Amino acid sequence: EAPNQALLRILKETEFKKIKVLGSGTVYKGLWIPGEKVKIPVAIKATSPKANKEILDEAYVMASVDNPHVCRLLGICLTSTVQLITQLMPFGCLLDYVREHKDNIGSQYLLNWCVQIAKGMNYLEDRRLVHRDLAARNVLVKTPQHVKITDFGLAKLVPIKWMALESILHRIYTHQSDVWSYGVTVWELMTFGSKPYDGIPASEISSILEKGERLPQPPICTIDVYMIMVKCWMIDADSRPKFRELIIEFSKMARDPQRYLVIQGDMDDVVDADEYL
Ligand SMILES: C=CC(=O)Nc1cc2c(Nc3ccc(F)c(Cl)c3)ncnc2cc1OCCCN1CCOCC1
Repeated sequence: EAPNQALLRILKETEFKKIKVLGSGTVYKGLWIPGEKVKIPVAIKATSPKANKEILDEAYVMASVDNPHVCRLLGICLTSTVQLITQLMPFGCLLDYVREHKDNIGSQYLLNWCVQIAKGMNYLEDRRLVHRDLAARNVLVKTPQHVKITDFGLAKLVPIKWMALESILHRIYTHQSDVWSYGVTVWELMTFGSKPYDGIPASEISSILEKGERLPQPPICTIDVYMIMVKCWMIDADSRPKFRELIIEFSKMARDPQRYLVIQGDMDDVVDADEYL
């Protein structure tokens, strides 16, 4: 019942200058220059009424969040096509980043990522927001020490292998069903990008989950870290941990990361979007 007094900035297409392509809708990269004497690295993500109705729903959610660990919208552009202008995350998504750098990611970085994602989801819970699509592919990286949650095409208030059981069976998505997807996300990071339930077809996922089976313990994980992941996968959603508790637990472990993760080897006027307020 709180008024979403967020702001939706409409941006002239002459304000930003595209440079290269990132993904193909198609995601682009460029610089947004607001008369402001400043350059901002951005990511600039045809007639289908539902394609616009969903794209603008994403822009609604991104514009209504503000947190160090949640990607925020800088604005939208209403030209021949609707564009979403967001903060440029130079290192891509965390899934690709954890796969390309398997042999240079240490326990401190892994546990720090778990804390930051739990902080991001804890903010979304403050905003009465259920993500419904938490995964390693949907967490972006601006620096190796700073990640944010993104991709709110599902967010409210199909990815079977990330959903809570109640979601797969009863279409029920709660803040606690995000905790389930969080545990799968941490599993992706602790396995350096392994596909969850690789092989097992999605037709049998809800059946093996009802049999009690979960994802195996990743090799680098002490039982302390894996216990937390297992707790995110209990059938009673209320027994699952809270994001505010996951922050506390993973932060305690980030104070001594080698005790809980056993890993072998432990332009001119440019401003960042996070300094443009
Ligand atoms: C199809 C792939 C793809 O889009 N990647 C990227 C997506 C980004 C993004 N997405 C987005 C999400 C939700 C939104 F609402 C909007 Cl508006 C945008 N936002 C910001 N920065 C991004 C940077 C990306 O790549 C970085 C280059 C690293 N690469 C090359 C070197 O190796 C490592 C990977």
